[PDB]
Amino acid sequence: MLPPGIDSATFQKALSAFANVVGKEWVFTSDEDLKLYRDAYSPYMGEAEERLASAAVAPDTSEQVQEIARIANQYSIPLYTISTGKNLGYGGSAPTYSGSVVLDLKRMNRIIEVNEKQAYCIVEPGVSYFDMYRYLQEKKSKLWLDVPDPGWGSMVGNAMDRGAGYTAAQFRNHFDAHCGMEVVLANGEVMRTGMGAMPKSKTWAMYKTGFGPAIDGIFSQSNFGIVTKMGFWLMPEPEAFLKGHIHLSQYSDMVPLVELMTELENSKIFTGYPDINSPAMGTPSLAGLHEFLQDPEFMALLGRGAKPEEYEAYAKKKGIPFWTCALTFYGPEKVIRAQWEYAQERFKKAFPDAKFAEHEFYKLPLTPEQAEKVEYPAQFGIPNLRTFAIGHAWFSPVIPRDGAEVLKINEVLGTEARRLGIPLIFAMIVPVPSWERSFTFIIPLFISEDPAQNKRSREVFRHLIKVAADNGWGEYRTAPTFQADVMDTYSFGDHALLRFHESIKDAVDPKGILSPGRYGIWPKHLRDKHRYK
Amino acid sequence: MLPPGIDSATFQKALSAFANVVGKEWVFTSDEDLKLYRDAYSPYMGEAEERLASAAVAPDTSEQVQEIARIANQYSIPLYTISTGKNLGYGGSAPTYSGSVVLDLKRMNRIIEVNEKQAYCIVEPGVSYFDMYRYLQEKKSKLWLDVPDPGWGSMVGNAMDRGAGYTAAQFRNHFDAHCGMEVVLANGEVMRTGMGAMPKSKTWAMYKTGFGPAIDGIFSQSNFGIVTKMGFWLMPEPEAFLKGHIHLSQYSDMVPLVELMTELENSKIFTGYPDINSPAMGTPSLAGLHEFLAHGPKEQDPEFMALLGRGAKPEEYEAYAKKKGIPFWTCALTFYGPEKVIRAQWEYAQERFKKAFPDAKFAEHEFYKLPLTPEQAEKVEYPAQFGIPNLRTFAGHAWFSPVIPRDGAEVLKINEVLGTEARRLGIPLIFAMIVPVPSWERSFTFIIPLFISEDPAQNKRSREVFRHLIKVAADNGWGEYRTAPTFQADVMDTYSFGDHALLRFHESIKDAVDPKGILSPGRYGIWPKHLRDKHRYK
Ligand SMILES: Cc1cc2nc3c(=O)[nH]c(=O)nc-3n(C[C@H](O)[C@H](O)[C@H](O)COP(=O)(O)OP(=O)(O)OC[C@H]3O[C@@H](n4cnc5c(N)ncnc54)[C@H](O)[C@@H]3O)c2cc1C
Ligand SMILES: Cc1cc2nc3c(=O)[nH]c(=O)nc-3n(C[C@H](O)[C@H](O)[C@H](O)COP(=O)(O)OP(=O)(O)OC[C@H]3O[C@@H](n4cnc5c(N)ncnc54)[C@H](O)[C@@H]3O)c2cc1C
Repeated sequence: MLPPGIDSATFQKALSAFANVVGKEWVFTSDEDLKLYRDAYSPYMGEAEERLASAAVAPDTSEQVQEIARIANQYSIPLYTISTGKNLGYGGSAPTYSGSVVLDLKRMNRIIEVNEKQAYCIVEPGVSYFDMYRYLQEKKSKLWLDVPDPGWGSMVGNAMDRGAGYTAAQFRNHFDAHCGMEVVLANGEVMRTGMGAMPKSKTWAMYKTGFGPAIDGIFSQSNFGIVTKMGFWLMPEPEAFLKGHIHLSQYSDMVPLVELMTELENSKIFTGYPDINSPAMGTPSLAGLHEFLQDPEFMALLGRGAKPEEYEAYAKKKGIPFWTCALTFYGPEKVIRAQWEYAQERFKKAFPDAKFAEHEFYKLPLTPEQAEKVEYPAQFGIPNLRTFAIGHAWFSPVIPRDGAEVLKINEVLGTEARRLGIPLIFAMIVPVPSWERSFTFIIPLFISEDPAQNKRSREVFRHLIKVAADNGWGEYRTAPTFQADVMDTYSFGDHALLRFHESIKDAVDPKGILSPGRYGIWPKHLRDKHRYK
Repeated sequence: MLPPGIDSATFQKALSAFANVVGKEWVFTSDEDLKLYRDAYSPYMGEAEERLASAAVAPDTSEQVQEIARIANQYSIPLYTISTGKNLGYGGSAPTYSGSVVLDLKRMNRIIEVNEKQAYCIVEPGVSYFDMYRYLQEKKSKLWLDVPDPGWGSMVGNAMDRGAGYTAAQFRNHFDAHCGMEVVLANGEVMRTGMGAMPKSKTWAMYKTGFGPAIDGIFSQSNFGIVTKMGFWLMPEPEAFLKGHIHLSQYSDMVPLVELMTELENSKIFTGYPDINSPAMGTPSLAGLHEFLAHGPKEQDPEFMALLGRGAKPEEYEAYAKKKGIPFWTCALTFYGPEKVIRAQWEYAQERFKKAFPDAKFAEHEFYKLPLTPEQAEKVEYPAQFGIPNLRTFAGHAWFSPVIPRDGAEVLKINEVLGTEARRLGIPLIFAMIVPVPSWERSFTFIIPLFISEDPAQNKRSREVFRHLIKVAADNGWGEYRTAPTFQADVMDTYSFGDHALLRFHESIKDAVDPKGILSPGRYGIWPKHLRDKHRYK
């Protein structure tokens, strides 16, 4: 394959110049080698519009990255930067623009700094969560990671997509926990953000913004730069871990549950991941047994797509809670037991029929073997593959911390989803509180062996996106298939936001070589052809 | 006055067009009117380089701001946007480029939204901390502000300068607590950031980044747009407040104090402002400020005054301090939460400090069940710790506030290095030591005050000296995070990695978002293309 508008002779010269920088054994051109850069969960799998690489280049150093950018810029070669390329559900290892050369940074896997007393690290993009966890545990570090689940991927690459994990509130937002970056620009120049812009700065990983415009955010969900280094704020290993279960009896309890849980979260009574499920509706939380392990009354309810309210009588008869809220607490035993006691007192005052249980308690540190037995190792910053040890994408619109909105998005998107026949499984989609102050409402897409089905799945998802936007519910992260679809919903001021990103794109990357099309941002030379329809 | 390179007729056409938008009574041109737009604390006070304004326009609405921008862009009129203009120590109400038309947003004082249950607001730039606190207190709100001290100024204006306050760690960084913005660009278009870019978005003040590049940061310490609206995350009023004192006997205790305090902070044992001071050296503290305010001055020990008089070094106060039995260091930890929670947190902090410092002493300094009555609020040690904007410390200046790591060895190295360059020059350093200020988690600010004089010659000396201190700090990897227009180009010059890649990057964005270069020319050392060579730093 060739990059569109790039003749074969120009491409071959570009590739020879890359090989001269990184070595011929680190420039990949074969159909066999490039199959490994296909999106394993492509919603366009096997179709004309499938996103494919023209080639891949795997540099060893930031200096080589600079030289590859220089060469790409000169020859106008489109470059798609990945860190470890494990972005399954959101585009995998494939480019946003078919024909782009993948710049694969997986060899730049150096741990630049770990500071135990100040609880930070600085990492290259190739440092995986597994690499960093092994490094910290072998050093008997008292620092935790915040890891996705499962724990494949890169601290950098995950942060560049604004990914998430499951430890304390201040670390669950990976990009928000970063401090300082190094960026290579389209012209090959290298730039440090924040305090790192001062040579010999002592504070690159300690003070986020630096001096003047705070620019780090423009590189995330973006195509304005190649990130070569990133600092992260790390969570000290707490003294102890307490998970408490709150059980509520009524469907209608959701509205005051959301209000009270959000107040306690905002009051920092707990900093762990709040997990809400419905035992009555059989929805799962982080209980691992679910996949690992059938009342006729329940099965009939589930068969006829019963609404949530229809489970309340059944739940009440079986003595099953309608809602469980699991609160996680990190800190000294006496402290987290007092936080949990306060949480119970507030819930008992609001819900006189509320029941409570201590679900987990650990004094830290754990042994490797005790760690293997915790309900959800990601809550301890342990990257792991257990969750699915006994293809897809998702629409994950963000809603407020409001129970009325939890009900409205179910009522609104559940029906449009039923009309157009996406198989929603439970009575209800229960809101996910990944980050403080909002929820995500998670709808899976399943890849079919039939491209005609995949086409209808893409048309249905694009409808669900427009319906959600009409009710003020917007997506926060998506696969290339839907990136321009979602950016079109952010249309305030006649698409002011996209027109703004296009201005910065043209300033920082005038030749438009960096990850064309990423988050709906096309460089000026491709913008006419790739205007959203 | 005319804006430089603009003729009387063009200026008159622009002024007339502004008055057609905001009305004739809200366009100001007289010397007398414009005197209020001078920097009350100008380090150039009365001198030729003093930052002056050529006119001021005070619009009522964001739609009037759009039309003002359109007109200024049409006539290449340089515009300097202020919210309430209370930026004393950092430029006051004055532009970064003399002859700029001040765009004064003080009339845009609407509280767009307050949500008690989700603990947020959306405000216009004219909403002062005093206005907002009054609004919340009359409503008997269970939400707190994070306020500077003194509490004059604008939630938006202070946030746009990346200012700081004194409540819980997650609100003390005012820009970091913001969620969503509305910006008018140089061409007069309006844009909403984050989730507000979706018309009818329900999440503008709930989910910070929105979708695609997270751009809000580029408008802070910048000249890329005019901020017309901002969301803030607000702190729920906690159940209770507890402040504990840790007393340590030795100078050398600083290094492990910083280590242990930083670990407990990063472990969220406490979330309040940790206050470190030296009773022994008499360094300022929230506690010493309350005393000076309550009982006025106190008769100083002449043994203390002998040490202070001869500019004795910190180590020389240790024997004196152990004689009069006064601590060398006091660390005040502030806890917000349920009484049983904060008492347990303080108990845990005491156990940790007792194991690290077997000689440590402890006291509970302050405890309150919230809410406070108006009478208790009057009598707390430091009202800004309760989100109360106040004027107690009003009963001029600029600063060099370099940022250092949470490292005791750096705290000593910055004292030895700058507490001699300053001694070699004539800058008055009062105490034996500048004690680091933990404004935000994971760093310290090292505060050297510049005192503005009636003597212009002494203000020129002060400028030259501070420009030196900025270069010496830079050579030791200590960078300034905020400064007055006098020093903005000087500080931007220190961030020179990659042959000034950061400034050349900002200049590229400047030219894409403001090609005619009308927004706040020179702010944080960012000059538009047409002025860049003439104003190139030296
Ligand atoms: C079952 C399942 C569960 C998942 N759970 C989670 C979860 O808990 N949390 C979560 O966040 N994700 C989750 N994911 C999504 C995904 O697996 C992770 O986000 C993964 O960590 C991302 O891949 P990566 O770290 O290798 O990043 P990469 O794929 O290397 O990077 C992601 C994207 O960012 C850009 N990028 C990467 N590196 C750079 C760079 N150096 N400079 C500029 N741009 C760059 C590129 O466009 C790239 O495609 C899940 C997926 C599946 C299928
Ligand atoms: C004794 C003393 C103590 C102080 N203590 C503190 C303190 O504790 N914490 C603290 O943070 N500061 C402190 N300051 C500094 C200052 O008083 C405050 O930061 C003050 O709140 C800022 O002024 P303001 O809110 O009116 O902002 P403004 O002056 O309105 O805005 C600040 C700057 O931001 C830009 N700007 C403003 N509005 C906009 C807009 N809408 N769009 C684009 N750009 C805009 C302008 O360049 C403006 O000059 C102190 C000063 C003194 C003298």
